[PDB]
Amino acid sequence: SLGSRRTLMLLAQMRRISLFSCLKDRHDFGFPQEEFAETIPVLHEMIQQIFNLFSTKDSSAAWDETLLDKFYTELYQQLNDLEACTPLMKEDSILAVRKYFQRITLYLKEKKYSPCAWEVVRAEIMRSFSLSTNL
Amino acid sequence: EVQLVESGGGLVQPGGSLRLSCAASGFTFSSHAMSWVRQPPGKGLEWVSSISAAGGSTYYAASVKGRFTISRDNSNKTLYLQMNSLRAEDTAIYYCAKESDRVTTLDWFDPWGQGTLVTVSSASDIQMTQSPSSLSASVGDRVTITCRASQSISSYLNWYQQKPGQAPKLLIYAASSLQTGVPSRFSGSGSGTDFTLTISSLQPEDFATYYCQQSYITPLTFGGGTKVEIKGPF
Amino acid sequence: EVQLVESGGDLVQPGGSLRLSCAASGFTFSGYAMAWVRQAPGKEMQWVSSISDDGGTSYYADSVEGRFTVSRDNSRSSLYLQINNLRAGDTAVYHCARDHGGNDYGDFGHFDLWGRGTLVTVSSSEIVLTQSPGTLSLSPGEGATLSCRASQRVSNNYLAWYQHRPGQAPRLLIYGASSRATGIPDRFRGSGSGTDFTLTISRLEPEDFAVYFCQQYGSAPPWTFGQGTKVEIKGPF
Ligand SMILES: [K+]
Repeated sequence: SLGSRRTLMLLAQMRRISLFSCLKDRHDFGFPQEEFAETIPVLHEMIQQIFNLFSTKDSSAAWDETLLDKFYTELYQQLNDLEACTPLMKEDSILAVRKYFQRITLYLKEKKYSPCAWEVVRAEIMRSFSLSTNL
Repeated sequence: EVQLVESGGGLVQPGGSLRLSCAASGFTFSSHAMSWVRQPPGKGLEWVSSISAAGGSTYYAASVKGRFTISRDNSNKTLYLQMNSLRAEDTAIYYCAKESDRVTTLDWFDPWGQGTLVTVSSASDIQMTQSPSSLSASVGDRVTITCRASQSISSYLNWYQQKPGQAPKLLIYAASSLQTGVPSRFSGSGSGTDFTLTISSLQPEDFATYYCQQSYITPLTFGGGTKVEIKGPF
Repeated sequence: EVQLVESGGDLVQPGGSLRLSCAASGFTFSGYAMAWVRQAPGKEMQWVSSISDDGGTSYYADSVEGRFTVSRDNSRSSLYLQINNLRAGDTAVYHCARDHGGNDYGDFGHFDLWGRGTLVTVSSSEIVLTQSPGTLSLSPGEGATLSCRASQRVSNNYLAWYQHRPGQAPRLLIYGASSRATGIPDRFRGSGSGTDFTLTISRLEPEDFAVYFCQQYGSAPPWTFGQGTKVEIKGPF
């Protein structure tokens, strides 16, 4: 997908430090792969949560503003593209994705938004976004 | 009033198949994720599988993936475990447990069923290290049990008490919250990687095995257990 | 020609020391993280040390920390390993290796270029990867199915497969459990996730009879390797 590749390209451009400087900080966030046509509202939640995570005051302090704005534009386009194409099962899938973002939120707060903690999270989202969009 | 009644346990030959049942009552079954947890003879607790409230999402321990299938019947309030390609490794008491949320992780197990025996005759990247493996104590002693996780699990660490021959019972959930009805002498503390369960003044009904359990991510994992036993008169 | 050539290995007495060197050519050396990986006779490959492109960050295996020092000289396209207080456990072929990991994903710890190695002969929880079978004896044109089982879930599917032909430096075949490296033919397929990984070779050419070894790089260091599966020709005699 061109949109997916562009989203990843912008998240790669946002990188400030190398994860090679943070290899002892490897952390498993338990991305619920078990939840991923029926996966469209689940992928929608995933993109909305990436937008939420990178739109906080903490994210604005950590990453370049011009690159973040380009990133939001691409996430907006992805959300729009998904809207163009059992309710309780869908709710359950959405709740599992939300718990994964809750672990990321707690981790950044616990690590006091350090450069390594933000690079661990950025690399985590490069991986889970690639998986969720089956790129 | 809340009950989980298990049945289906039996003596099965290797390779064959068997279905375990867990009949629920006294609670809204369809609003909760449910798990199976097993305990091989003389060994600790091992999480097997979880199924979300609506039955659409299932999670499995690496050792049973592809061989076991968890399912549920929300209208009949029954949880099932289909066990195929059965091995001696599968010989264990199987417990079903209600999860506190609609979907697994960041949650706890309460209550637990009575267990069902399965006898078959002839893996997590988060390690939970529980210390000590056993301790002797007198009535009135302060008892300290520690649990260390190989990475941060935030506050998602639960503690269970298991008397021999009985199902486990939740004592502390989310590192420090005391379960309703559990005496105030039990307390939990910690966050990140280091957690402690403290019994301020040990009572005779407290001699049991205690287990920590991370609920941060799947596979859900338990510590190896700590036996709390008597002390010789000194 | 893209190459890594090690030197400095020698017969050495216990307690002694050596300075190993690796001359890199055919590429911009200063853009890559590098590593030393050793193999003792009859043993699995063992990661020893890694160093960042600028030399400002290094990692070591616990058994060599304080005795070994990795360094590099980007102006001379060279990597070094000063190995001190040597013991029987240090006898091994020492390979220089180029990290295939990129900054985009942070997938460091696996290697797309290796040297043949330099020989060090001293006179006289980690994830465990189990490969099966130990030896596969097959006919020309037949296929092979190789297994690599990890003792813990391999994070991010960071599982690599390497081919080792006699007399040649190891070659990366697969990275990220299923991605074929540049130039690797379609007949090599990597698959699996979690703890169970597979390498399939649909039709063996003469050059495919070799030792194949797996490696996980999902953990924090140390990164670990399987013991290898030797794929050999089932001779008529
Ligand atoms: K890890």
